Amino acid sequence: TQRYYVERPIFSHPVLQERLHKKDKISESIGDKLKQAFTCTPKKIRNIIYMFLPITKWLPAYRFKEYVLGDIVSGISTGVLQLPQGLAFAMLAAVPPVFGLYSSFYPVIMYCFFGTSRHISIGPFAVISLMIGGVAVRLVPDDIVIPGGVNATNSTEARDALRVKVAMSVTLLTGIIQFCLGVCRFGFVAIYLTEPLVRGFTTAAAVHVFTSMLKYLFGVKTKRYSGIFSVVYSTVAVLQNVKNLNVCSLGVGLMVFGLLLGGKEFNERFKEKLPAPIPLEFFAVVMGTGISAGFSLHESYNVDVVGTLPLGLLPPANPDTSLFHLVYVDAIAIAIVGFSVTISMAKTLANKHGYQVDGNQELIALGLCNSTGSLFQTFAISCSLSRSLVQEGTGGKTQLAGCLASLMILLVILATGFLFESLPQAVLSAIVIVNLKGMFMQFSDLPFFWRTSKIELTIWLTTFVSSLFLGLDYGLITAVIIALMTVIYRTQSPSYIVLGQLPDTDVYIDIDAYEEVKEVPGIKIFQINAPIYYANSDLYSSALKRKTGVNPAFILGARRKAMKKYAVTKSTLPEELQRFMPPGDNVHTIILDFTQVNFMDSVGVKTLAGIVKEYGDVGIYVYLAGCSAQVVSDLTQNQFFENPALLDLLFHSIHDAVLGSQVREALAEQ
Amino acid sequence: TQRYYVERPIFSHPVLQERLHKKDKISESIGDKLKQAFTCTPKKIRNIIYMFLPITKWLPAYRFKEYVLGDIVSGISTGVLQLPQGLAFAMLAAVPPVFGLYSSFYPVIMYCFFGTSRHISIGPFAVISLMIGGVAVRLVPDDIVIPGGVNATNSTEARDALRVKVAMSVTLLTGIIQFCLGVCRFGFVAIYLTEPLVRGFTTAAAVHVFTSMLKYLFGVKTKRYSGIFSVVYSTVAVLQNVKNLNVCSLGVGLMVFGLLLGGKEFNERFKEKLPAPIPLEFFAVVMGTGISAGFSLHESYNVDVVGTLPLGLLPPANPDTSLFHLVYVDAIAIAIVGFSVTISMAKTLANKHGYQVDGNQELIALGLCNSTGSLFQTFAISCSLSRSLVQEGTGGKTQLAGCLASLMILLVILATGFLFESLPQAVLSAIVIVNLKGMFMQFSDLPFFWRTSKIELTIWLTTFVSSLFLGLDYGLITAVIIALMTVIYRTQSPSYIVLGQLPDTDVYIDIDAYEEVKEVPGIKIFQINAPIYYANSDLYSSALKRKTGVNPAFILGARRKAMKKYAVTKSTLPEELQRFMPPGDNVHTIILDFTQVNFMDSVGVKTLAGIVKEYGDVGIYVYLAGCSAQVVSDLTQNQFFENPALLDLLFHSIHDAVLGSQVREALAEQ
Repeated sequence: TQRYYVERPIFSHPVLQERLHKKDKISESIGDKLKQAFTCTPKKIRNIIYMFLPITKWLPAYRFKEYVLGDIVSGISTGVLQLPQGLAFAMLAAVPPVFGLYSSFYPVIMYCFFGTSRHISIGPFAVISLMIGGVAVRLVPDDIVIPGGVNATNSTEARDALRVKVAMSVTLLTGIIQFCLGVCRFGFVAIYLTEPLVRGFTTAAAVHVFTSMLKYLFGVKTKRYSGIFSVVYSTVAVLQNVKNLNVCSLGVGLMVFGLLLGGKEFNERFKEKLPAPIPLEFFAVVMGTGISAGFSLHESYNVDVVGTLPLGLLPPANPDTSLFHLVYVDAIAIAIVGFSVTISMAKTLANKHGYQVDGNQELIALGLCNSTGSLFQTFAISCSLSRSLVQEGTGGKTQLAGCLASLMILLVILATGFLFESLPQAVLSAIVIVNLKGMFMQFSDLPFFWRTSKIELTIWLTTFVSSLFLGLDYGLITAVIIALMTVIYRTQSPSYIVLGQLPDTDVYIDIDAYEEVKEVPGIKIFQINAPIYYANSDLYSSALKRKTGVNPAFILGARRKAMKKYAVTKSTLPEELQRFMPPGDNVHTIILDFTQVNFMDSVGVKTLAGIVKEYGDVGIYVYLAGCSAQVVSDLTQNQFFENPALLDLLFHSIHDAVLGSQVREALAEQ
Repeated sequence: TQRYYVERPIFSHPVLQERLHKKDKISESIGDKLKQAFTCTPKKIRNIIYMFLPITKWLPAYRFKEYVLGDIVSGISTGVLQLPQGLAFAMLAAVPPVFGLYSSFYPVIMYCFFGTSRHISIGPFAVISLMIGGVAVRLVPDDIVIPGGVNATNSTEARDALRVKVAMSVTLLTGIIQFCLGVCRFGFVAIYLTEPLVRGFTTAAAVHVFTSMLKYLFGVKTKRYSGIFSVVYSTVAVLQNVKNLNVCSLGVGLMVFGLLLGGKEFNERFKEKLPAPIPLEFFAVVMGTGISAGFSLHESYNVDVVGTLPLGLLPPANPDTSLFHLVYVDAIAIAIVGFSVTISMAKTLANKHGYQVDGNQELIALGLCNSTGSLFQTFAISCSLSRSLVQEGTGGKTQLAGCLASLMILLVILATGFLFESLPQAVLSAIVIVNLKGMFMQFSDLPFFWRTSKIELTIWLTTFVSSLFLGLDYGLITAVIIALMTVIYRTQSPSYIVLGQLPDTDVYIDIDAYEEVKEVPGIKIFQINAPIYYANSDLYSSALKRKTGVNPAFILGARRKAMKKYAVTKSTLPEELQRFMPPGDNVHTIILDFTQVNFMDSVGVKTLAGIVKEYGDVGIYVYLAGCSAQVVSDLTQNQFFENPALLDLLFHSIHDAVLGSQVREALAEQ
């Protein structure tokens, strides 16, 4: 009445096809399509190095009057937020702290300068140290006693040294293989991640690390389990030794943790420009050590010591590798887990603002930095989330924060060792607990997922359980596999609607949706909100017949019953208008859309041909409207268009198909 | 001019929404939605047993005058086509022939009577015996010598007995677990198969079995390899021992195989009602044994013997099972491979004619029959393709053919043992070779696949290589995994077209397709032939901007350049009509369809919201036409419709979106 005036003559598909003429646009030199490129232009090398290292060009774009102060306080904050954290990681992997310091210093350096993300923090995940601890336990148990001359229970040195050697070697190989699979531009490829996966993974990891660090909170090193229910056995040991252990140390650790929680409460009471997350952990540790020295704790009550730092010189080196023909199992397991860490970190540093970075070269730089750091006495470093938020909030121009963190790393490691020699383990315990309660608290998201959907919550809980109760690597691989297969499941269970012609209109919408809709008699309309593949063809045909009610098999069954009762594209009706037919319907033509369908396969083509030919054999038309050019080619390239009329029975528009069908029906009236 | 008269006032989405009213159709008793069912109707139990065993009802539907003769000659043929085949399988698994006979008799019986496929043959695949041989080698090598009292190299008895015990136990457990995973109605589930997978699998299996049976053609049992390149090592041994071996036996075997091939040629010269595939293998073996007895072959030249059958009584039994806490590896491997065999056989006996059978109960019956046969001294039986074609060609009423095959199995096993005692191995060699050359010959399909597509041929060759050169179970699992992930790849790389308004029409087709097409200025049209998921969002946005040319990031870049040069749903243009703007385009609105899109995800919703909001911030309209009800709900159920105008900016029709956009543009003219 207002618009939508079409009034167009019938143009199904092939009238359009004949209406227009083809293009060619054929490019030459199919082989040397790019050999003509690859010039010696200085701009070419210029962009090559900038996409490799544009530190040459972040120089002038840095003002000072505010950027300097912002980046420096950011560096102070990130250093204080990595040092106890990095040391806790080195302890969770059961490594002498010197290697934690090497890691926190040098790999951070060459990767921060070899890093394209503008705001990006640096700091390993504890899950790293988890890999080390678990695989070391699986390979080096805690009862390894090869006589060396100690003549007592003094194997804590050689065993730790060999474990650390294995760890550095495998971190080397993992950085290397990371490079190896990143060079193929797979930064463009590795995207196969979802937020429920990462969320459930992180939560399960949090529970695991909580359970683990409980032990170092206690002080009684019972045993370190690995594998199926490893955390469960750890808890069992905790419960068995919950009694008659170092109890005063436990009590003081928990009370000081509660006190720092209360301080955090007071800080969170008002958080503004002036309120900042102070390094109160320094106050806690210094007060604890002052009381211990004033009240004889380690020397009398034998309270815990984390590390030991003398005053001297520690030159670096470069050790060798291990027997890969046997350590390949751990090599590959840690390779894929390192991949997972890298891609997770990339995704969480991914597009957040207008600034854009790359993925493949990010990977390359990260893997090379891992390998080199391992050459220089280091495990695999990472980034984090809290430090990242800190740096982005204050200043992330290139890497000033990480530079500052590294320089304070050097400050502590180089000269100051006697004050920074001892440490209670409960210190790092409470530190990581406070660092992680934020991601811990994800209870109010549960009904949010529930009301959100079912498949997504399924994936989230599945990755959670398979990463927590199940092991580590097999668990995460199975989580990924399920994440993949649920896509197929979603494509396998679509939602069907039987369209009905809109009242006094031309649009076709589902009949049983709003109840104020008509439908054209003699015609059945089907729709799919799903593409077609091999795994979804036959259940398709079945469900289609069922929800359409019509069944050509059952049509023939009714025909058989009628025949007992009185006892080439299309076909006709053998019935001579008697009472034997069930007067249920009068349908003459069949309607199906594909405007939603993506593609088919050989199975899809075959089943389509079978169903359409048998329906024509029934004597009922089938009009498969909704093809334009692409699916048209997809079908035609299949070996089934023998140029039938079917080759013409293509409808670019459902409405056009409707109109043509009813027009030819009126034509049949003679 | 003829039809397609619409002339309808503007109805985007929500005018339609308000136009109609909802339905309820709420069913009661969400818990006991079926407890009201489950009656004691005799018809209910009647259909239950018929869907379990309708042999009660194939009785009257069987005439005799022609059906009897057809089914009897079919049974004769299937028995002669299983007996040498079944015995060859028992030998390939390295089993005493008695168990091959038990298998060919009794499991065939209870499964043929417990089988819903009307025309269905019975006969194990050789791949079965391949599983047995390979896993036995991996577990029981050929050098197992535990002293029992033989005081010589006479371990061929105890070792074979233990291997056969392991084989029967694992066939038992596999039938059991088959039952276990079939009871969950997973016959409705296991469809995840494609013809390229099965084709490449079958071809690789054919090559493997060819290489294997070459050894028994030679006679010199060098060694039986297992695993990576196991066939390769087998070939290496063949080449090393190609010399100075039993050469006269080899020569006579090959010449008689050539002679039977020539007989097959003469038979294939004319094949009609009278020409039938005669059991000429009987002639070959009887002439060979007559010459051997007349010319002293086994007794002087030591020609090969396959079996040994005395004259006596062999009562059956029921042995026990194995230590699963250790044999679980083989248990599971053979469980999944048995699954694969079952589902392949079901698919090849699947819908071929109007008759319909079930899948889950088929599985259940098959697994139970496997378990019971193993309880009665038997491996896992199967069906085949040549015997199936024979039975369907002549007669398959229920199972008369398999019954006949079993009764001749009993005939030979029970009384006739002295004549049917010895056998040359080359007999079964040539038998299986002739049985299998048909599927061997698949060379002319190669360019057929090539011209067909690339992904499908990729899958076919991949399953071929991973099943032939690679091992068996890991190879097939990886083949399935790739088959799955290539679906994601196809969904990841769709084909984009920039639609252009049809000349003097209302339809919108790609601009650079036919070159006789116009396009509306000030408007950009995008289309996707793909649904939306997490793994395909950002590469989407990138490719869309690129192939549209437009880039809001680069739009802002041009804005920055212009600003240097002169140095809330939608937005406006800050430009004051100066020369700084690049006069490349004049686009004001953005067009995208979703009539093809299936679904999105949280990632998809988020990226859509981001892109549309930033485009509005640019000052350029975006109209995402093509939503009806379903995707409408999919979006609305997401937590992003804060009831913006966007909640109304939904277009059920692309043409309607076009018309509304141009109308409001003319409205802007004031």
